[PDB]
Amino acid sequence: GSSGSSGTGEKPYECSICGKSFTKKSQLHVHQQIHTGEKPSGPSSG
Ligand SMILES: [Zn+2]
Repeated sequence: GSSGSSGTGEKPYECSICGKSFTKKSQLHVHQQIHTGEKPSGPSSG
């Protein structure tokens, strides 16, 4: 978070991966795609 305009009511749809926000659910759905690369898992499970 940040110290400034806290406690306002950011868009109803806010990404958790990056932290972006979207006023249209759909937008978020498609956006999430952008996060189809970086993975928390290092080694490829067998
Ligand atoms: Zn995101």
